[PDB]
Amino acid sequence: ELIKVPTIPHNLVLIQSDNGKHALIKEDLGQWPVETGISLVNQAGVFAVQLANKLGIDKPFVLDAGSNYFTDTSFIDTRKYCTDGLSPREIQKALNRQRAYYDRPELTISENKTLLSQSIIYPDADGNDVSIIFSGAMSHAIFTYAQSQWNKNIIKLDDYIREITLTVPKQYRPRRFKEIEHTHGYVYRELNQGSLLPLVDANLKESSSYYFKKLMSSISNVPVDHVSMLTNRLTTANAPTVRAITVLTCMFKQFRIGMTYALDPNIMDVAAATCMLLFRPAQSISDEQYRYCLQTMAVFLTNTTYDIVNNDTIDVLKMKLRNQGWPFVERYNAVEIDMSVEPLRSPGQVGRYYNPFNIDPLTKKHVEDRLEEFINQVQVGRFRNASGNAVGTTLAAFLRACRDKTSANWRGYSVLVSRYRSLIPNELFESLRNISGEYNINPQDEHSFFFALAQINADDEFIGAIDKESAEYLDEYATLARDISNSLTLVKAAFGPLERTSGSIINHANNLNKVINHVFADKPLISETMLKILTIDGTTGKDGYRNWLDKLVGHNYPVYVEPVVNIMNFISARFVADSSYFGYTNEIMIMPNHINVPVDDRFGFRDSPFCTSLPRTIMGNDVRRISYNVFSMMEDIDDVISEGFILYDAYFNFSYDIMTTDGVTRLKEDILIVTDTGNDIKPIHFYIYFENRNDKKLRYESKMNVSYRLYIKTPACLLPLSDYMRAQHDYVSPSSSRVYIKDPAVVYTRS
Amino acid sequence: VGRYYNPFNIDPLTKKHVEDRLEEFINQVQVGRFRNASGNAVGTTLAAFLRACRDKTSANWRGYSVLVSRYRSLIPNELFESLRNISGEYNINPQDEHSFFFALAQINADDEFIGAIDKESAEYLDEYATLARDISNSLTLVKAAFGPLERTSGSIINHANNLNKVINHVFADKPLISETMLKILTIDGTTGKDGYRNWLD
Amino acid sequence: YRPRRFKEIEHTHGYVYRELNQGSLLPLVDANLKESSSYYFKKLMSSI
Amino acid sequence: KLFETSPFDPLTIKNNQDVVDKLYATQSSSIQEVVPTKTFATELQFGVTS
Repeated sequence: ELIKVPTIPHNLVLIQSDNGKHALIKEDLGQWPVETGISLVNQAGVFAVQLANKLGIDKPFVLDAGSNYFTDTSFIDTRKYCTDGLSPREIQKALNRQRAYYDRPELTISENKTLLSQSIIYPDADGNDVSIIFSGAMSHAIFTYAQSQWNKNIIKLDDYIREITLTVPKQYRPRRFKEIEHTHGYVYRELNQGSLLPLVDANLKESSSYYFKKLMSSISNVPVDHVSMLTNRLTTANAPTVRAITVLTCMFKQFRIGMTYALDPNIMDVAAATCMLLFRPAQSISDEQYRYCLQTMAVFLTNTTYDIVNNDTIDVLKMKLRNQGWPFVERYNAVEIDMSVEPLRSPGQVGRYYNPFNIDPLTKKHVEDRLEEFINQVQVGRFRNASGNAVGTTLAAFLRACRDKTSANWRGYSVLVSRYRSLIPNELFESLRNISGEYNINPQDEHSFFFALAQINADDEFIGAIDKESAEYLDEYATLARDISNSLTLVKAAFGPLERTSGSIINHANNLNKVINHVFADKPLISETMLKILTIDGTTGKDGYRNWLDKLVGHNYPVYVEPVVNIMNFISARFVADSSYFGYTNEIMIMPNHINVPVDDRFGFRDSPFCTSLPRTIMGNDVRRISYNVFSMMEDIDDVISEGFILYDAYFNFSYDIMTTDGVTRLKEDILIVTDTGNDIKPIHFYIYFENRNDKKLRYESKMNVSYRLYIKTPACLLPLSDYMRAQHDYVSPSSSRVYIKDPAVVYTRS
Repeated sequence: VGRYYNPFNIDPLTKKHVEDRLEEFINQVQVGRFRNASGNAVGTTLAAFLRACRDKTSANWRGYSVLVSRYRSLIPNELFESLRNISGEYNINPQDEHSFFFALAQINADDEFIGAIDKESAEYLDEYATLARDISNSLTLVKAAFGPLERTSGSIINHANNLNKVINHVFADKPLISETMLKILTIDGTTGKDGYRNWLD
Repeated sequence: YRPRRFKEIEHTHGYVYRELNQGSLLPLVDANLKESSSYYFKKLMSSI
Repeated sequence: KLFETSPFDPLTIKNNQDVVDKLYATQSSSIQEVVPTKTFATELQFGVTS
């Protein structure tokens, strides 16, 4: 849901002396500690999220500031006066006091009116309202950039409908939006689809097992409405399980199924083998299973042994069976039916599914046009004996019962396959495979399934249950895609390549544990859905994630850069680039008091510790530069510090408070501490006072009491009061006529 | 500087098994027929066990690779070159070998490492320098106190055993000498009379 | 790396006693280590 | 410590047979490449006695 921000964060404070001579404006973005010796960008990212939270730009938002205005009492003035930002009255008072010190005339009525009308709200052509207010530079830059990133995912409702119009079926009642929604409706949606392939490819067995078991639990709940050996073995105990396998074979591509026969085949095993080859897709039967089925029929019908046909090829087995009089030696490809709509999570793609029982939808019969002729062949065949025709007649009668059952019930099963197929995306259709053979069919269950085929009843309860599953599947896929993106970003930033050295292996293992322990603390980064996928093999979810992350190192998978990543990258870059805004610097200078160094005189400070830039040369000679590590290790620091130097190669955190009175500008603590181990710089805190230029006591105190001074570059947050026009910044707020739709669904759930 | 075979035949660069056809090979076993001409579960059972062994091996090779590195860090150089002269064959029961791989235990040493430094291994290896100084000091003192040694009567085993007792008595103020000499005799004496002769040499 | 400094008096009138003999481990390991290796290995696995 | 349990205390051995007997006694503490059990004999002959 979009957040509607009422006010603009300006972060401006006005500091003025008691005399009124000097005033300044400061941005207060806070103090952020920086540690030396480690990467600055890595610390910047952590501080970027906190800064975004402070400014209120972490979550998607729009600005509602067009109602924050008033109107002047003058009849000529019809302008709108914005109430956001630093108030122009405060600047007027600060300027008012400054003129009092200088014995100058007060601000005139015309000059007052110009100043008090600097903050205005006016509308543009598009209907948006732009507010011109006094605000800090860094806050304006970050806030405006965040607006640009979030507005990319705000589109008109009619634009959203066009994107998803190819995924809406024809069994759902269209939703009538109100007239206001159609003209002024807007929705915030992310339209980028993330691939589930990285997780599926890395763990094919676990991903396949998870989805296969989920689908079977749903399908198994669908409502439905020599001869002695065949007739004594019928059981409908596992018919719901066989039914789910049938739907799975047709809804997927290459879902291999397997049957295991007994050591000594009988008429039931031959019946099951024939039913498998006749009424199941060829895409779901492997070559080895095809050979096993041919061998089983050859063993029984020809009265041979498994040893004789163990070395026989497919063509040889077909020749042997055809000579005896058995024509059922072929497997048949199923006929693919195209889905009426584009499948979910498959943009610009066409989905397809096999028609059950190898029934051609055009002819509404079996794909084998010789089926009736073949059954007559079996009925007049002499198998396993010299005469009697007991086996042929029994198999002919059993085959005819299966043929009528499949012809009557093909429409019902085709509807079931089509509805469950719409649940899975195209990537899962083409990638998931049956590994470990964790679903198999007993030969008795197969021939009982086709002899006692049950019609499919689609009650209102079943339709409602499936619609609930569709919502659950959509959320599950969306959650998985997000966690894949999060994992891919984490691996790229935190891991590198491996080497055949002990140090590299030790380094990788320690880093992997540190990452894993961090991502599972507090609220886990990874969702419970994928933890279920990785735990399905019995391993701990924490261990499974560690294994998956290691596999992902060095991937070339493309990851879409989302708006939140763009926002933090902007804040991180400005954190490094403009360090003075955030209270740290990379260079300080220590000089004796008798050395005159040029400083920043804009603010009227007494002995200002701020220089516009640290001088390159002092007294005609370049200033010495020493790194912090060498400085810490020095033993002759007394001799070096007598001439003054510049310290760099470290991140110096500093603080200051500007006092309105007049006094001796100094530091809270001493500059350095000398120990037998090394020398360090104590925490830096400046007490800055404004100067009266004629106080002899304070002039003497500054020259004689303090002997050494510390100089840093002038912080960019400070800005003299005279340059208050530099804080004038613009902000655009979208029109108030827009309506944001929380539920952008286009159809209802009813037949 | 040393070398060691990576555990479980895994290449760190590839992060997989050395054989590049393992996935194809396992699927071949699953759809195969073994030990019978008729159908059986031999192919499927072996495929399931092979997959579990492969998955554990890829999951836990990092911990065992670190373990070998830590163990070798404890061995000084002179000891390692001496141990390279010996050889042996270890016999493992088939039940133990399969149970070890099927029930592989994850090994973690994150708490043992401070950054990239293993404190316990560093201090343990440093103690060999103290032992090296003690060995040299003890041998020189015995040679000075007891000059060339002669055996007019008795056995070599009795000659060396009784000499150690006199060393303990003569150097009772410094018990380290006898302790160090008995350490060398313990290693040498496992071979018997020939080992005792080497100690005297 | 450098050593930490001592007191002022210790750096002017300071004296220490030291021995430079590093020694060697060869006498301990110059033997037929076949029989004793198994016992050494058991201690090695017990160190970690 | 080179050994957690010494193979044999040298002061207690008097001859070669003493070393082998002690080594057999303390072999459980070592990492045996073969773990002993009952022995299998494939040859046995009995000579005539007095």
